[PDB]
Amino acid sequence: SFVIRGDEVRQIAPGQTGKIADYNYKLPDDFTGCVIAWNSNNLDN
Amino acid sequence: SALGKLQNVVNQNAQALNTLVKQLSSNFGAISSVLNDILSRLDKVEAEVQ
Repeated sequence: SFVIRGDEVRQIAPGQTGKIADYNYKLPDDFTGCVIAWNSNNLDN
Repeated sequence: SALGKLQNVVNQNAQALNTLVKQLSSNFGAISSVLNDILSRLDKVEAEVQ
């Protein structure tokens, strides 16, 4: 668990590409799991 | 023309091997029949389907 900008949420998948998927948090190609995300704007920061 | 029985063995062997190599050029519905195109043009989750 972590926080990101709203546009980055689309990168959290097996085989995705982008700055977060390259340099911060990457899944394996055979991932077995769930990805959950929400617009926590009230954290703003 | 007498040796047609033996010449047919040579022709059938050649015809079958040429057909097996020709079939490398076919797409089979993939975006290209050249494997390095697919690997260089697509991200892995798309490339594996092709």
